[PDB]
Amino acid sequence: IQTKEERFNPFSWYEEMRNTAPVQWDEERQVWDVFHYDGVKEVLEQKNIFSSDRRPQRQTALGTSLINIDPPKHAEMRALVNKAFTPKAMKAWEPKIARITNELLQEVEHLEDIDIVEHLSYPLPVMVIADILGVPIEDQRQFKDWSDIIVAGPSNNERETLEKLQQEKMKANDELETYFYRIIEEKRTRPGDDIISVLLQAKEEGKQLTDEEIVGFSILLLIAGNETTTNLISNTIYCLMEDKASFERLKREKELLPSGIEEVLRYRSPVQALHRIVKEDVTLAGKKLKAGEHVVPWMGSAHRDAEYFEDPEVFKIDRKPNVHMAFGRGIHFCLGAPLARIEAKIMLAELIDRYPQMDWSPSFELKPIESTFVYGLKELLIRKNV
Ligand code: HEM
Ligand SMILES: C[C@]12C[C@H](O)[C@H]3[C@@H](CCC4=CC(=O)CC[C@@]43C)[C@@H]1CC[C@@H]2C(=O)CO
Repeated sequence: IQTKEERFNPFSWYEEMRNTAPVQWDEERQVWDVFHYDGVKEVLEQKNIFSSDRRPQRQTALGTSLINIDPPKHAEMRALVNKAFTPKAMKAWEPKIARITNELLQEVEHLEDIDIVEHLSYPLPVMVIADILGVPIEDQRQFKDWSDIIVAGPSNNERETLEKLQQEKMKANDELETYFYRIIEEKRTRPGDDIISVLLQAKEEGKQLTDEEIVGFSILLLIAGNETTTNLISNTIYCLMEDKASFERLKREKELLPSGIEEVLRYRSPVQALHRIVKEDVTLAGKKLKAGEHVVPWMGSAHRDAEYFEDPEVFKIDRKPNVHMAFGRGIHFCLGAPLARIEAKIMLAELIDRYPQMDWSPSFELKPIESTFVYGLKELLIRKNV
């Protein structure tokens, strides 16, 4: 067993491992775990040693996307989309984000008790991402189900359990792919002000990319639009409700909201760990990793490392410095980080401004997402207390 509460609070385990053997082979899971900050940093910076190429027996469109390719192909692909996602590119989206936020809040103005997740932190980012891709938000419910399947972790360690899930992932990949091949066809005919059109335009003009590659990137963004920022927002609310002294201070000092969001990214990171494959034999903190072995750098553990974060187990909305790796580190550093920060800020500032006396509803229950790829809650019932 591990109860819900232990699953959502892995930090005692991380600490134990950090202070004994921060690099260690786990026989059961067949991976090298990496728990200390310097190890996580080294694994993620050393792109030519710790590969992001995840080989399966048929590769997917997702397997050709940015997150799963090594240099020199990675730099070429990322080059085609970088300009579209800079901080300054994304400041253009602020007034859109603020309107979606207000529209969502208006829709539940009549409820005294609301689910932060279902009504606010989940819809806002998929509505943004559907506008960015140029796909219809009327398909939101398919998007969510496909995306939850893809990031889903198994309920047990049994094999008829894992193999059923693998199957359900392959089926979701297929349907996602065929969805986006249709979209592509539609856009070749009727382009729009979206990034699928923009990549088709770059393709017609002779940039080196396949239609499968456009599908793969579109899927990556879709899943990102369903499965990351939602948890940053919800987890922030969770942290502020857990520690009311932080919440009371934030309300007095609004300018601390960005710093507080960075301290959620550290303290309750939406992504706890990543995966790499050893390309060639390497020693990492005195351990000898072999070609072809898998490695799991735990950013969630690194973020609690005392050598880099004074009083690590303490949530400090004003924490400085805060050099966390919640978006990764190195060439695969999250493309969406500017968007995620601005979505989170705008939504959280408005929530806090409207409901300063908010607290857990009598119906609240801790329900962690069953996933190793994402870290968050499935629901978060709050009472407004107006
Ligand atoms: C708080 C929200 C988010 C968190 C915590 C997060 C986390 C991450 C992390 C840790 C990586 C590194 C992957 C690796 O090294 O293997 C990553 C990559 C990536 N993320 Fe995010 N993400 C978030 C939101 C977003 C959003 C909204 C987008 C949508 C544009 C996005 C798009 C991407 C892409 C396209 C990559 C691959 C970049 C590359 O390989 O060059 N992320 N993200
Ligand atoms: C889950 C995967 C890794 C990781 O989880 C991805 C996810 C797609 C959505 C996404 C957007 C981000 O900004 C952070 C990581 C992440 C949330 C990917 C879908 C297939 C991939 C794998 O399954 C590799 O095994």
